[PDB]
Amino acid sequence: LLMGVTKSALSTKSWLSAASFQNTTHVLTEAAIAGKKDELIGLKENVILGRLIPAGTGSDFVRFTQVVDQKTLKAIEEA
Amino acid sequence: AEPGIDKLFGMVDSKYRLTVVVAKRAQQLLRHGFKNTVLEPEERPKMQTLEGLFDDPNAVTWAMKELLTGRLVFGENLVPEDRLQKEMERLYP
Amino acid sequence: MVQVDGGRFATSDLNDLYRRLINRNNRLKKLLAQGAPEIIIRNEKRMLQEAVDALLDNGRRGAPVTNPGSDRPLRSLTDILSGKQGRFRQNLLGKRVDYSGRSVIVVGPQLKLHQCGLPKRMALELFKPFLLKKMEEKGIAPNVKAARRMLERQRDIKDEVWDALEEVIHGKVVLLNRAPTLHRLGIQAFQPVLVEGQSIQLHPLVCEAFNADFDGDQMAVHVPLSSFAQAEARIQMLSAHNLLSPASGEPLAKPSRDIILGL
Amino acid sequence: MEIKRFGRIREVIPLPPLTEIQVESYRRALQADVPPEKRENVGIQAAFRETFPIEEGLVLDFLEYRLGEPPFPQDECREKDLTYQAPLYARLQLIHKDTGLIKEDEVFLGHIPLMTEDGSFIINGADRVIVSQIHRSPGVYFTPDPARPGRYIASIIPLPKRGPWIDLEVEPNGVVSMKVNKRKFPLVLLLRVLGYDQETLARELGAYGELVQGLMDESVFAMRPEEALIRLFTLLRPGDPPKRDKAVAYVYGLIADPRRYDLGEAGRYKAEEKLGIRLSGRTLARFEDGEFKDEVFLPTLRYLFALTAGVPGHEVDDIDHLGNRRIRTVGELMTDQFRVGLARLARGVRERMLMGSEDSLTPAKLVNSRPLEAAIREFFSRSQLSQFKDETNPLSSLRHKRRISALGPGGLTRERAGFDVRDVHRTHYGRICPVETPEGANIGLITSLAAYARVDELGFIRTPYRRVVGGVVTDEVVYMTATEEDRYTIAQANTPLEGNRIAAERVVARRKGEPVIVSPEEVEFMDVSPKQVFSVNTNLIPFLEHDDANRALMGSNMQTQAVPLIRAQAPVVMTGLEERVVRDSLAALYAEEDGEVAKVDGNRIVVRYEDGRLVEYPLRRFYRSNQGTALDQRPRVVVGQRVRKGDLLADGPASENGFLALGQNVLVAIMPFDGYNFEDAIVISEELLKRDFYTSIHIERYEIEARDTKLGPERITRDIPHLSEAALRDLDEEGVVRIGAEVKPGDILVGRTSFKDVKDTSLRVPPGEGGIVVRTVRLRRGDPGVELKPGVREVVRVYVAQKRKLQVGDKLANRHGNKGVVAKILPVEDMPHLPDGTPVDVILNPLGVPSRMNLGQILETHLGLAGYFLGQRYISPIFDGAKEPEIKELLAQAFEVYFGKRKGEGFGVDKREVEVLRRAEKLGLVTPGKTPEEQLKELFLQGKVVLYDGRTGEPIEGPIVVGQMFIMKLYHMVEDKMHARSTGPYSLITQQPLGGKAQFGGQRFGEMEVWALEAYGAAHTLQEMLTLKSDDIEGRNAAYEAIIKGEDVPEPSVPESFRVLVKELQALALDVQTLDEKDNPVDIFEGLASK
Amino acid sequence: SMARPVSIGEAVGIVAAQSIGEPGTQLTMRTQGLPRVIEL
Amino acid sequence: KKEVRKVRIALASPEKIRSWSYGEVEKPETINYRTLKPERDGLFDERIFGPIKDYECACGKYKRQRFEGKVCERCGVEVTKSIVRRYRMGHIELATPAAHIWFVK
Amino acid sequence: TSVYIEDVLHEFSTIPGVKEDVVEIILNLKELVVRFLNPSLQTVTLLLKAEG
Amino acid sequence: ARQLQQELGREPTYEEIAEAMGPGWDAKRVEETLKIAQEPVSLETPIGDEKDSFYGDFIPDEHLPSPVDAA
Amino acid sequence: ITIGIDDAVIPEEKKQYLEEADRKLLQIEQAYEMGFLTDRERYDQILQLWTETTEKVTQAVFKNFEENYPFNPLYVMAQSGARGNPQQIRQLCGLRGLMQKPSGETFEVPVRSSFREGLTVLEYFISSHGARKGGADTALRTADSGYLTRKLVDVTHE
DNA sequence: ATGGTTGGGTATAATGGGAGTCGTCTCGGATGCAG
DNA sequence: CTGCATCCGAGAGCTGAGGGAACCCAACCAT
Ligand SMILES: [Mg+2]
Ligand SMILES: [Zn+2]
Repeated sequence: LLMGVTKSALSTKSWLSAASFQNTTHVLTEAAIAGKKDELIGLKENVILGRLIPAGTGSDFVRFTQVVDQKTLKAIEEA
Repeated sequence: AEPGIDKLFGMVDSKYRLTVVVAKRAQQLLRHGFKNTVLEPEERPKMQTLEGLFDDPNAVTWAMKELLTGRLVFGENLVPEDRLQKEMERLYP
Repeated sequence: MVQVDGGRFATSDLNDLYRRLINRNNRLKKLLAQGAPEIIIRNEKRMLQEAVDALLDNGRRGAPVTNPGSDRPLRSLTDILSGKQGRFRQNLLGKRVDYSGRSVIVVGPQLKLHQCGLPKRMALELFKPFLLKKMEEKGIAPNVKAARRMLERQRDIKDEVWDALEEVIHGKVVLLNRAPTLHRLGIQAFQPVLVEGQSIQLHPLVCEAFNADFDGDQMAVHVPLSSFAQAEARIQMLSAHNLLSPASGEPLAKPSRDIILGL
Repeated sequence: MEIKRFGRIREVIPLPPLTEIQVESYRRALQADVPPEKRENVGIQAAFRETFPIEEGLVLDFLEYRLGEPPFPQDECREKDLTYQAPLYARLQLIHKDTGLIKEDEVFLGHIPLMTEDGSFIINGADRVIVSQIHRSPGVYFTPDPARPGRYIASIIPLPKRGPWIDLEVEPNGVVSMKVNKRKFPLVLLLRVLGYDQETLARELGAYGELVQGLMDESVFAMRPEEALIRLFTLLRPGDPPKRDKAVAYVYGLIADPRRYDLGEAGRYKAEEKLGIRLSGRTLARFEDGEFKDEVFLPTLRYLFALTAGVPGHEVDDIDHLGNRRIRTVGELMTDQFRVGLARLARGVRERMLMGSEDSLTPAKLVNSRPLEAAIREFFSRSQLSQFKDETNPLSSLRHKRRISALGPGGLTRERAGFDVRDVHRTHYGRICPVETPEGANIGLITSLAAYARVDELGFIRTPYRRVVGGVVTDEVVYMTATEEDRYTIAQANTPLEGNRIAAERVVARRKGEPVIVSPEEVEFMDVSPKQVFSVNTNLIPFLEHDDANRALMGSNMQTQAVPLIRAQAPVVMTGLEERVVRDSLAALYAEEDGEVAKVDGNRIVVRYEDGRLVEYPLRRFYRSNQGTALDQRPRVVVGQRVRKGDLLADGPASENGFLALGQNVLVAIMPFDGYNFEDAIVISEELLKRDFYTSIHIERYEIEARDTKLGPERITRDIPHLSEAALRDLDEEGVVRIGAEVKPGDILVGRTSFKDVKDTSLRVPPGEGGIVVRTVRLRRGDPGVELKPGVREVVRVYVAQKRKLQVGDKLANRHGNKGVVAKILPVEDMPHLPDGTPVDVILNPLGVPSRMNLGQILETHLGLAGYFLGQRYISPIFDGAKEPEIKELLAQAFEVYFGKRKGEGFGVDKREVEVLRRAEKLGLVTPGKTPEEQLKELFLQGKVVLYDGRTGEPIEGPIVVGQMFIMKLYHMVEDKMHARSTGPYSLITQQPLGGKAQFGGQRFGEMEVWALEAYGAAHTLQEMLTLKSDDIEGRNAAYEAIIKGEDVPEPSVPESFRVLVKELQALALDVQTLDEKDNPVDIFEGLASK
Repeated sequence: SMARPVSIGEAVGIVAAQSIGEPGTQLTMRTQGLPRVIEL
Repeated sequence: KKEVRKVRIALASPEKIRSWSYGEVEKPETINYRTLKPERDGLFDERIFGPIKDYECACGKYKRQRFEGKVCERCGVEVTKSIVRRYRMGHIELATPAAHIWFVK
Repeated sequence: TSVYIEDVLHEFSTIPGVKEDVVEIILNLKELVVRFLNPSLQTVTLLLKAEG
Repeated sequence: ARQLQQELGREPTYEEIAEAMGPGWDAKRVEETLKIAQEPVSLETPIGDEKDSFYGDFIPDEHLPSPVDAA
Repeated sequence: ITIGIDDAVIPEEKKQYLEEADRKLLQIEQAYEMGFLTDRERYDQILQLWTETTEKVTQAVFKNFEENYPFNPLYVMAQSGARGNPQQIRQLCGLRGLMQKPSGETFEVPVRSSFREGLTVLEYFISSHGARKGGADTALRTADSGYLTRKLVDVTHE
């Protein structure tokens, strides 16, 4: 199928972004009827929730990196 | 531009990983009052005021300098966090 | 329902909608308890339904409910939720922030590419807690409260406080932003150099990126607080680190206007 | 300094009074000075004669009205925040048809605001202006069908809120249909109602083809008129019981009732002219002897059929034509609001007549005047067309008074405007200035009246033309509308004349706006002057013909923002209109009659007229305008001086010897300078600051209130606890700063204590403000004429003055649209200087010229150089003024002076000048083989001089354009904009920082910015900004504590705005629940909302 | 912006949308112009 | 404190609404015109929504902390942080059912 | 460098019996050229008293 | 008040209304009575030409402690 | 670097180019009075001739600048790319050219004056149409582009 | 002990209201027509 | 039972700064 940008955006899985976009009453009533769960995949939902967006330094690929010097690493190795 | 930014960007596969490493190293330096630094006393970042040269209070510059020096090891799943912090406190109170 | 500074009262339309609903509900209960004929009960139920509709979505079926003496429709909960002025677009995707300022921009030809000229008063107001802590380190004030009272009045500020401020901002960067922000380059990080006067000094080579001129344009200044924010600003948002356009890959910070003429 | 003037066009008539559009309209609406027996039927008189008699029985009849004198003068109203108004009394008589007794009583109806001499109003102590509104004229129009070609739609339009629009259209089927109140139905029913037989319609519309065949319907025609009324009622109002009298009343009110439908004088005139028929009243039909009589429907149908059938002599209407658009001025809007209020008063009268005891009743008890006063207050306080008057300078007020707006109540909407409503129509020529208009979202919707235009009694803009007879231009001037203008060929004003005979074989002319070339015989009318094409603001730009329209627009708009200066000068190059502009603004003072001056003072002028009467004029001194600028009048006369009629007595703001003086004449050089004039920036010399150039006076008002509180009344007093004497030095014993004390941010102006046993609640100077306290005003309860709000005992106001000099960050502008911010102030020794040692004052970047195409500034600079060396000023009217040869001759004389001066002292040509002459010889600017003096003269005649660099002493490698330029400081000053905040007040609901400098607010980080933060990948910066800096209360408290304690800020939490969102979504009966990874509920409210 | 392979974690959707939208204001004039882009 | 990972939205039953509410609003009164204090059973009553002042009941019997969870016998107001006035809801019991317009229009 | 005038409280006032306001008086006085005949002299106060 | 205004031809003062009411009425009680007859205003009253500024957007919180006070 | 009025050199060829046009005009009128051309063809021919004249004037202006005054400020600004485009230079020196009515159709008479010579009232008034139309176009375009940018950001944000 | 508050009563006859809007475009259901 | 084909109603249209209409009558509860 092919749909314009507005209709493609309004058909997303996340009810938070769709509700904050346009046609708020329709999105909200459909989501409430369906009992939809928002998994917080995109950026707007995380911004609305005041969380760390899954991009840049907030990406799971990089945000768990640790840093340590050689002296402490050697001490842990002896331990 | 920050000195040696090109090398720092080439030292990592992703720039956000470099940013995370720099921020975490800066936090570690700030928490212990710059007593855990790996820089020699003549590589120390200086700042010039009327009274004289003192230590640079900005920890991010310290982190960039140490990352440039290459004496820091960084990666994923190196050491448990609790043990890491305890050992950090052991070497540098 | 709050008392304004002038002693008058200010209230939300939701209170009036709830009052109408409560009045109709109470009248319906009284009429039901009296065994009224079915025409009155039907009218009462219709009015209660209309009141509930007005509370939930005023101005959807029929003429919107208005306050007497005015033509302004009352704003229901949905009106609060939706629209350009609604909760989502006005308070969730965008907020007003602390540690920020705004001023007119002036050409900064003597600045380096990574530097911006910041007025002394703006820097003193923006970095006030850092300045208080650093003055505590020195002997300027015995405690933070004394530092705050001293910095409170303009004529109570001395010379060494300016040096303390200069030491505070050493190595740190601020974010400059010009509205409208059409691309990511509309926000950029700069090292502040303290200047006199009331105008922010901007490097000539970033004017094309900001789409800024000097016929009255104003720009806003923000201060990243934590170590993570400062690292992000210095490594990923430094002006000298953003030289090529993200859209085409061609240089975006380049000589323009007088520079080409001279060369 | 001598003034020399160019130009050949002679103006037969002078400019009309520039504020007449307001004054004449209001005077005609009020008719205050016309005796009641001779009052016409316009204005509020017409409203009175229309609403009355209030027929019920009893009949209340209007006899006459009068207006009393204002209770307080204008200045007293200004100080006490009162409205300058006059009481209105109407004398009425109540008669009883059954009895006969007449009770006559003059009833007070309320107050009507009075317009001052300059054309403004004083509403609640504030100066306000009513802006005229342009809208669609009432009448009958015919437009092409957009959907289907070859068919046309007829429209009948009344005045706004005076009836429904009625549409007529021939349906594809072939029958005609009328749409009213969005209800399509066949028109043949209404035609049958009005009493039309088949024979009449067939004879009247038969010739036009098959339309008349499709119009007849025997089912409808067979029905009698009354039955047709019932059928029409059931079609228009389905369900409503079809009573005979009720249907009569409904149909009468729809199209025949004078109190609901009213085609104005404009609509009547337009209908009569378009349809070639005669109206009896202002309605479409008449109800006489239980029968409807037609007035407009049959002519309209005839015109529609003729137009659809292609009969010659019938044309469609252009809805943007200025003959179909009209102007509602202040008087008409006020009269309409008065009519609404009078209708409400009529309702109240009728109700009281019904309910009141008929035995003991008088006109006074029946009439309640509250609705009329309420309507007038609403119109004069909340109407979008009533605007806070702009008085930055006299030109600002003059411009504002001539503004025409398409927006407002009943007007257009800014978001739904296309292109037809914003373009300059051909008929705008001489009626609306095509240049002056706002640049933002209001472009094309707000405009200005042309200089020579006059709005007639019907609302159509008229422009003047000279009558030409037999190729001879006469002195007769005819004011014509656009419709009349379309029928003639009008010659251009710049056509050559010898005596008064057109001395040109080919004449440029306009035919219905189309340019054409015609012989002198065919010309019927001639333009009066080029000045009539543009507005007053555009007429103040010299060399306007050398400027692109966009930059002329910018200059015209930006001349309004000029700030008055304490040393203002008139421009070196003027257009010759500054004296009329100053005179018509009522800013300066002129002698009423021939006389002699007796006393001169800084606040008073006493003149002895030849009548022997002494007349004293007080002078307004250091009075705060609405925009904070200081407007004062300074005497320009000496004791014993003889003054003729119209001679200047005192200079107004931004005026010098009766000439408009908005800025200063400064020496400018057009050259780049070290990047300090990069991208429109401007470099100025410190010599401007040394001699107090561009120094302005500004006044700020600070207001405080002492009211009643439950814990005790507020009180202004000197004794406030826990403040040292150093902050109470300047306060007097009454708690108010003494006059003349200097105040800085944080200083106390008015002391106040509130029951907390009391606490400090004084008013202090906000950050970034201050100056010298110049005035204090105290208004207490009980004072005559004082009307405070209930509960407030008294009010204290403080007026504080500032002397603002030019500084970096201030805005400067010329009259040609070149605007710039001061970027650098250099010492005098660093400025480029002439070989005689005179330094320049301003350096302008040449890169602003080639792409903006405003060449008028270059010609102004050349003429300014000539005037600087010749010591004179020049008048150069627009489109007929200084040309290149005249300026070259003037520059030749200026060079002769400039060089003979040097040569007399015994000096030759400098070596640096020789090098520059060699370089220019290589550049091809001078001819090789001439003496150095000849080359220098050639360069000077090209407007260029040898210039030296102040830092090195070496000359600039090429000759540089240098001359005098007129530059004005703009109201956008950086002092009023600079603002910063760390922490402050927060909003009630969202708990987010407030906005605005006054509230000590923070800057808004909008969606565009957040998107940029996301595009950089700066997740942590965004998270800090969205919680720790806006609405995470615990987060921001902990962040401030950690920063002041030296640690790093903690991790953020859920913002309060999301909690508000959850609470508001649950209130709509929607269960929003936050869950963790294991699908278990997570309580984000910390157990504060769980029972 | 760096003439090198893109880093993992870059929010390319926002960058793409901004990049497309930027020229449209003022750069694109007005079947043809901005209406064509909107229709597409 | 577990991290928030998903947000669910669903219809609310009358039982859910009654469990949300701390009490039924029976009167249309907002505040008293003399004392500027909330009226009993009104739209601002402190017994339903919480105290205006932190750790202080309406009648002043308790004005100190440590009384968390205690409801004053005279006034019926719990002693807790005043911020609970921005979280706690009330409810109105309709005599007859009414349709939610969102699902109708 | 300094001016004091009788019965005037600030620069933005007028003097009875005087055509010019105080601002213009300052502007005129700023054009005064004074020669000190003594090298050691550092400051002087000139006094003016006049009646119309 | 309206009857007094109609007969006298201008807005009456509080003392005249109090005198016209009779015994037990002074100007002070009349001011208080007019004071207590006031009705709250809407927080969403449009300010300025554009439909974006409301009255309630200019109302600060004076109850909750500021970050400086908490620290 | 400086800007004077004499720096906007008007080429001599322009005069000839105008006279030639005034020649063809007459021919065209003859071809319309004898039935060989209709209104539409004559209108198109006038537009074509004036367009070609404008292009030729542009070429002559720039050839003159390059051959006689290689260091002219306007020429240097245009050639270096610092500021200005050839159309603006042509309007400055040669002639403005054809103008559009508010209905969108061209006028029959062109603007034969440059900005250096000074315009008459009639040419200024006709050019006001294009100026106003461009301003209103900008005013609507900025809002429409903002709306498009918001929609694109919202559809691609994930 | 005191004012301010709360509910109840008034008897010729009195019997379907009243305000009103117009220069926008685009998208998706809804209804009625030919095949 | 398809397919067209209007026909009507619903919902949007840049940011930011700044915008200012009765009287009486008698019982009853809080404090
Ligand atoms: Mg700008
Ligand atoms: Zn209690």
